[PDB]
Amino acid sequence: NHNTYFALMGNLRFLGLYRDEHQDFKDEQRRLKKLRGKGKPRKGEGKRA
Amino acid sequence: LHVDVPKDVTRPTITTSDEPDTLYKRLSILVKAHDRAVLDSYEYFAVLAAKELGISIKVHEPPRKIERFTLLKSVHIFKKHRVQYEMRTLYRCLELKHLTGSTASVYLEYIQRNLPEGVAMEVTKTQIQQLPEHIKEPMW
Amino acid sequence: SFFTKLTAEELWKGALAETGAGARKGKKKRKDLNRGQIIGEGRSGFLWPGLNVPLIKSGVVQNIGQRSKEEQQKVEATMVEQREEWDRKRKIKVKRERGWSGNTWGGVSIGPPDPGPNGET
Amino acid sequence: NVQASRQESYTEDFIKKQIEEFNIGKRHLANMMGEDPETFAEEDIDRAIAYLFPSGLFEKRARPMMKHPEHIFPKQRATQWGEDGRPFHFLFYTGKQSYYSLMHDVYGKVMQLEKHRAESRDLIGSRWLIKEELEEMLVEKLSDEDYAQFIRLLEKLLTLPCGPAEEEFVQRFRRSVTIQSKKQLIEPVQYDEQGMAFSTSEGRRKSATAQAVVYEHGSGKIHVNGVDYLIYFPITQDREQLMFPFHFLDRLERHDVTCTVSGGGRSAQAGAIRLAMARALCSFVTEDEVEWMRQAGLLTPDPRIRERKKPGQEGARRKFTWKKR
Amino acid sequence: YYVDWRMLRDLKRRKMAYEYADERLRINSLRKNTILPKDLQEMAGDEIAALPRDSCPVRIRNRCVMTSRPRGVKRRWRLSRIVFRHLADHGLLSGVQRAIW
Amino acid sequence: TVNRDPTAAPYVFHDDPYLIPTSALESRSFLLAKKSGETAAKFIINSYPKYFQKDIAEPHIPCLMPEYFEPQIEDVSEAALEERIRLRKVRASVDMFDQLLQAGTTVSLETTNSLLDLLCYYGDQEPPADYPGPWKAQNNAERIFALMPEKNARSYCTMIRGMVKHRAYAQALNVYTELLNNRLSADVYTFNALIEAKTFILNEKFEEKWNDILDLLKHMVAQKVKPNLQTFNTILKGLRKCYSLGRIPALQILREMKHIGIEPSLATYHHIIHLFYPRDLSAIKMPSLIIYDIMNELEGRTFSPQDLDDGRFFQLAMSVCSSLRDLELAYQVHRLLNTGDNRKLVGHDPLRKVYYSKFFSLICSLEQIDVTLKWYKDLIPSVFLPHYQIFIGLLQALDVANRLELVPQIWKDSKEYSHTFRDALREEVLMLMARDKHPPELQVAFADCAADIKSTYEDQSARQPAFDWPANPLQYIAVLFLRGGRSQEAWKMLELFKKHKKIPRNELLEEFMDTAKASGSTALAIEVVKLASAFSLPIGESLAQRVVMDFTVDPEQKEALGNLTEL
Amino acid sequence: RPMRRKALPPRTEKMDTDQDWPSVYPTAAPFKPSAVPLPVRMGYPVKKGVPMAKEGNLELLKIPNFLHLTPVAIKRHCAALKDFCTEWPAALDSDEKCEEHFPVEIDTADYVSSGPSIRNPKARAVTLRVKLSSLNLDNHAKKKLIKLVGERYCKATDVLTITTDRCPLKRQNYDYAVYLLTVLYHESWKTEDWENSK
Amino acid sequence: KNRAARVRVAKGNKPVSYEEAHAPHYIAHRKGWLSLHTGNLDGEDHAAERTLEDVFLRKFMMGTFPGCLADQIVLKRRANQVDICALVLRQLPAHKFYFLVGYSETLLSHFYKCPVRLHLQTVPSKVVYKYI
RNA sequence: UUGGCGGUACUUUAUAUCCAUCUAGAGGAGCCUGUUCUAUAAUCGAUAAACCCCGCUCUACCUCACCAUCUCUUGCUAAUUCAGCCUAUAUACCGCCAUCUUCAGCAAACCCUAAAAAGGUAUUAAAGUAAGCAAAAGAAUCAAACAUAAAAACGUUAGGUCAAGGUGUAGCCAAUGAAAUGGGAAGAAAUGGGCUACAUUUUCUUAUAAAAGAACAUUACUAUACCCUUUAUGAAACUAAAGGACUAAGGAGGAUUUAGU
Ligand SMILES: [K+]
Ligand SMILES: [Mg+2]
Ligand SMILES: [Mg+2]
Ligand SMILES: [Mg+2]
Ligand SMILES: [Mg+2]
Ligand SMILES: [Mg+2]
Ligand SMILES: [Mg+2]
Ligand SMILES: [Mg+2]
Ligand SMILES: [Mg+2]
Ligand SMILES: [Mg+2]
Ligand SMILES: [Mg+2]
Ligand SMILES: [Mg+2]
Ligand SMILES: [Mg+2]
Ligand SMILES: [Mg+2]
Ligand SMILES: [Mg+2]
Repeated sequence: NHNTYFALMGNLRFLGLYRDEHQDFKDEQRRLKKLRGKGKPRKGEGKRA
Repeated sequence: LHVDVPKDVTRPTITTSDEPDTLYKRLSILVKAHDRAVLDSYEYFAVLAAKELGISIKVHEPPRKIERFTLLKSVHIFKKHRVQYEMRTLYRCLELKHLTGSTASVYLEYIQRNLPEGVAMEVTKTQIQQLPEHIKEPMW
Repeated sequence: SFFTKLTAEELWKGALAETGAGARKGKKKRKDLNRGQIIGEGRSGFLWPGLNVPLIKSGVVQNIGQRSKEEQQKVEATMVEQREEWDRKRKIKVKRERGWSGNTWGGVSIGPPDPGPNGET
Repeated sequence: NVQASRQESYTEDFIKKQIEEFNIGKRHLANMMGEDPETFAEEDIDRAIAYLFPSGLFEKRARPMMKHPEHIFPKQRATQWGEDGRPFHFLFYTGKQSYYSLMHDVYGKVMQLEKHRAESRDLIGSRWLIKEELEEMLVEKLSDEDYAQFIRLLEKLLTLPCGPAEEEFVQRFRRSVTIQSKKQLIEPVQYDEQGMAFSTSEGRRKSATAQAVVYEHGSGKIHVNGVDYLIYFPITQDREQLMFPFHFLDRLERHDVTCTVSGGGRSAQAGAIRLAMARALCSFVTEDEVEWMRQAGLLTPDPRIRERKKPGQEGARRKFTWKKR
Repeated sequence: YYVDWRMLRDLKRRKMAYEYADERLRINSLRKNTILPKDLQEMAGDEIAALPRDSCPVRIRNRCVMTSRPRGVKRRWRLSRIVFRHLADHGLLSGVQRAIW
Repeated sequence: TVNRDPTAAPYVFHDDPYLIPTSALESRSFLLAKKSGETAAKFIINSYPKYFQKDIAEPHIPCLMPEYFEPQIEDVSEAALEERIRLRKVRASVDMFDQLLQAGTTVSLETTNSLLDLLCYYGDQEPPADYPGPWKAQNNAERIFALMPEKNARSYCTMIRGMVKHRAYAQALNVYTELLNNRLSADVYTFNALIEAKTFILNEKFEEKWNDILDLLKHMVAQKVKPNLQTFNTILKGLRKCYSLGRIPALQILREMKHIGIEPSLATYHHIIHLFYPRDLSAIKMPSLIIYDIMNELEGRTFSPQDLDDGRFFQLAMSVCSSLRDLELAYQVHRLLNTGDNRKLVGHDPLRKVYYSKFFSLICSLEQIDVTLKWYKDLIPSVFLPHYQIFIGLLQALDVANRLELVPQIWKDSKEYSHTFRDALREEVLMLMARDKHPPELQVAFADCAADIKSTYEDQSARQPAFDWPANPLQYIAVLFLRGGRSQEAWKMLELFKKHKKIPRNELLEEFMDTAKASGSTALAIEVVKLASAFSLPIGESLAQRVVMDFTVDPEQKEALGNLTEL
Repeated sequence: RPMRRKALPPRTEKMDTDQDWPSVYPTAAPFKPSAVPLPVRMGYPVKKGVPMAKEGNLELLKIPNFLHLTPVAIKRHCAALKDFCTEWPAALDSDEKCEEHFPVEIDTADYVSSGPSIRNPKARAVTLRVKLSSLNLDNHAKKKLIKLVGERYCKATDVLTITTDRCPLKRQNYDYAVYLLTVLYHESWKTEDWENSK
Repeated sequence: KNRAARVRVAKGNKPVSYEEAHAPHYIAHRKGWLSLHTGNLDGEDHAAERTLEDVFLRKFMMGTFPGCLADQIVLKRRANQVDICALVLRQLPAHKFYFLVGYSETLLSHFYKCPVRLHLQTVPSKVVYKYI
């Protein structure tokens, strides 16, 4: 059950009882990307109207 | 403990029933493992335990089995280059004889509870009983 | 999926691309993301006795708890300050004196020689 | 720019503590296995360690060991000087104090023999110790030129008149040459209920295995798997292969053979029987004959067996076609 | 989250074939014989066709449980050759060694 | 077959040197962080149950499944109320019971009693739990009791017990009067609460109070209700207040316990001991001998948990042995603890360490040193990690046996139990070692011990700038260095008397001078004079004259020595 | 300022050489270098190096040790376990003697593996083996019994083998094999009119 | 060239452990197996399920003890019991380890429905087999 | 003054090795299959040695990534202006490999020189020394050897793989994402590999590779094509197997080339 593992481990990361090196890595690439102005657009407001 | 020792250790209650006991003519214990040395130590532990309980035991080594399969070494193309893997199974058979049902349960419990990690057992009990009362007398 | 996730050591090795065909024959900088993380600290702000808070406080055996939304936002901002401060420390450097010119090695002190065989400093 | 740690040098104080810990280890291992500490030996230790820490690793250097420190550690890594720093041996600064201390003794012996002044083959079937063995005696690394020079000096000692002291000395550097007896191991001669003499031997050719039972007295009746040999072996070449052992020793029609061959094909089963008959027939022939059989190929097992197929090629040696370029 | 959308579709195919197993067994039995009238057999041939296509058990594909690779999988472990080799080459599979002979 | 490992910590603690509890605080803290981690897991399991629902275990394991405590029956029916009562929710069940009454739907008397049981037992308060109480005159329990149309014996009985549990003694007795007027019959449990009530209430006259409690017993026979063990245990626990007058009554109870057929438990003796061996006993001249008779009666018997004060017995029995200073009795008590599985009733964390502390302290005082050291290796650390006073008792025993050669070893043991920086212990170790002279080998060994105890003071001083070297340790450490081939170190320690401004003692000063004469170093002899001048000790002048005769003083030394003599 | 905890000395130092070792390792546990008073070394050694020491040795931890099972423990254990065992009847001193009084052989198999589930499909199968000589069979019955059973009968050994695995449980398959024997025996004695046409 | 599980040569300054030093072909020769179960023995079932549990149990232990693992863990299954043997650095306070053991044991016992025990051997620092 | 460079020869050393020698093949026919081309509304990658039954130990639906049509817009997860992407770059990489290659080298710490651009050997010895990685040894093929596997460093080919998975940078977010249905066609074409046949050392039958009785050139040998029946799996035969007839070509293959001690 891939949903149980991903959901359970995600919840544990938010409770401070598990550390996901991969997620922390991705969280910082998003933070840096948003500062550079390359972040995800909002839904319905994409480049094409 | 040098001076501090239990006085009257409590022992489990073993109550003799009125039901007759099973009679195993033979009891074959086939242990399997990837490691021969573990089988040697387990064989030593099991043969010593049998001799200490009065059980008659004999041991032989069934021929080992090796299962091999081939895989593709590269992630993409390069068909001719392969990697091969194998799993080795080794066997030690403990053939016990003339066991009552009480002796076979206590012995099997003791040796099964001490079965090392990576070892699988295959007990093959052979019970002997009288003929069915109906079969004893032909009835038309 | 939880099973496609790799460790930090493997993630930085790929991203940095130090060992590669281009690198050897002809900038990304590594960072440690566990530097400021204290075991038992999560975004939800739960408080775990014996892990991230005192197990006993004023003689009272603590129980599980969670920080309020205001308190957690402070803790989040404080860590952000420490990270920025740590980054500022990384930027800060002690400049050494130049020699006969600013881009030349002549005249530059490189310290004393190393100790000798029997602790001869 | 060095992080690799220095090769460890062992002080005499260090090895001394390693021998006290080992001696306390033996008393504990003896107490565990319920044996007497006084008589507990190196053999008992190795057996106990194998039971208590079963390892099935194929390489035995990688298995658990509780050996005496003298074994696991190199014999002589001890300090070669004292507290004051003065070396212990007058040849220390040569760098090979043990090699040159030995070459000093043998050169002084040679001089006394030459100044002071029969067959020299006091020892036969012996060889000079190999460099690896010499290095073990000295406990120091030697070069090929150092070994070659050492032997020449020892040879010169033998050439000269040698008292019993010299002969004992050169003996230390002579190792008995291994004695591999290329002589067949004759089987016993059992007796049947009828009282007739018979010998048995096994044989293996390819995957076939045979167990022959030659009888000392017979009319030449060979029965394979309870069948006759003309019926069992309808091919002439298989029967000729059974004829080779007896025909060679001119013993046709003088023995009664009972064979049991399982496995392999027709030719592999005849070959397996031939060896089984040749090995059983040894008990009823003279030693000079047994040597004639051994030298005619009748007593050697054939080691040729099918080679495995290799991945990425059509066969054991056959390769896939090299696509036309 | 499953590995990809292809593994998700297969997972649904596996859960709908389990639901309709008894039904497809009982109905298909009426067709795999010569003892019942051909009129009934032709009609049972249509009841089975009307069931949803994802109930059909021949639309299940064995994919690596960790990478969702459709081919190259070993059925005893449910892993692809690439994933199996990574666990095996690191001593993480109990009893699997390289084959030297 | 197996016995306790004397060189290992209790099995709960992790078998690793880094993770073994050094002190008693780390023992409890390690068993409070483990329980906290278990509670953190049970919180997650019970809060995200969808992730812990796949069951792959055959046979099925019920105790490894997520728990559900919130009612899942939505409809408002007597059945739904029964669920809440089963789940033990107090406020929710009251709401649905009132709602059932509002509709008027029938509610079974048995179901109405299960509601009162929950409310009476928890006293109208939600059950205690952990996640992220007197009886109230106006409460749901009493209100629901009145609303009940039909009452039965159980209903009244439940109220009497809940009231007594939540300290409503006066009301509970009134409720019982109603039960008698209705002609209903109470059960054993209700009679036990009533006896517990009369005792807790303070009656002016004991004779009246005792005759009252007996009247409850007399009504227990009129109603054909037979007493249980708890009934007698409750009466004896009440009697512990009147030590003087409860002795004859207490014995009569135990005789009646056997005649009825109730078997006295460990708790029953725990109460007689309290009543016969008062802790605050002024009359220690002629103590009672009952403890000897009790232990003879219980010799070899095995006991099981049958009351809530069984654990208390062993800790109380060992204490009584220390008061009487009878070590033979302590062996009987410990011998009883070892029969069967009596070890399980020693007590909890507070009473487990008191029993063994009292036992081991008694051993060292009244036992041969050889036997005392056998007990020491067995009990410590496996049974209990002792507090520092235990080591002071052990060191004193070694001194009384003239076996001070072992004092260095006891010091090494103490460091593992977090006594490395204990001032009282360090002062005792050095004191005994340096109290008298010893052969050269023993003095050298003591000197090494003195050096180790010095490092503790030195390392401690490094941490704390406001550090004080106590005067007596300085004297003991300096003397030991002189006596044990460490004279050079002792001369350096002479300067520490001035750094910390500690007054050197007359004995120590003259000892330094004696060593100087053997060495023949006038310089070292004058160094002692310098320190004597600093503190203006009168003997310093005499010591300076002694140096003049002991050694030949050079003219330069004469001027230097004369200056110090003037100073 | 921060204080790093200091590990205690290993408890092997306090262990006497005449200790009660069974108490040290009562049950199966992993190798603990701090509890095993042995200078054991394991690991392929580097050139001019000795095998690695026990402390921090993953190879020793990977071994299924038998420290809990020592000749002293095994003998002390079996002494307690003797009360459980029952005595085999002395009269049945031979295999032939057993066949006389107990002709029926019932084979049952157990399987022990590692995992969360104790279930194995192969444990249901049962096998009954009886010799026709042991059964009271007339000349007619024995011929009828041998024809009905087909290949279950072995002429060389004269043993009838009934293998029953169709039922889910072992108690059902066992009761079925006994049932199959009863019907075959009783049917063999019955004589049908069509049998006269053989 | 083969790149599988080979810690390649640096310049003599890389500290590799015993397990890392040995390439795959030394398995069953110089180094053993990190997991020992009966699921790959001949005529045994549930290899796929035992292997999946191992993959998870290794990722769980790394995250639960982040930076505190000196070497790979060893998993030992006997009957339905699971035993995790991990070499852990002495970085965290002692009481914190008692928390993570109680937590990681209870959590994995309610997740796989087996009795799970954690065995921790504390090292002062990573043990270096050789410098490569 | 070092290095490079040769289309350099001679002399050794070995190589199923250039040639020579040996055996069975390929190149011709029929088929199976990969590729290119042509071509389709209709994937992608590999594509000198080191691609071409290659990723696939495998495509009727599914697989699937492609094409057409219709449909969904917080759209797997506890949370997230987020989910998702087989979208571009293998010339950003990890991972896992090919190639030289079972070739013999790569890298670091010291010491020495009337200065070092570099070098550092002499054995009856003249400045080199002492540790690593590879080779070797050891282990595996359950005696022993041999053999076979395995092993084979640093580099070379920006070699292969963003489509195993992960991932840097850039791009899509009512669409480059998700889902359903139906399709993804063929060849007077070239080419790689395999299969079968061309027969008499053969064909058919019984046995069994023993022996025996028949057949033996126009269809005798000879179709794993097409076509026609039946059975197997499936929901679906478009697939596979077994018979049936039908039978065409093929008569041992030009230069040239592959493997084997
Ligand atoms: K690459
Ligand atoms: Mg400038
Ligand atoms: Mg071939
Ligand atoms: Mg399929
Ligand atoms: Mg398709
Ligand atoms: Mg489709
Ligand atoms: Mg797409
Ligand atoms: Mg590339
Ligand atoms: Mg490309
Ligand atoms: Mg070998
Ligand atoms: Mg090699
Ligand atoms: Mg490229
Ligand atoms: Mg799309
Ligand atoms: Mg033939
Ligand atoms: Mg069909």
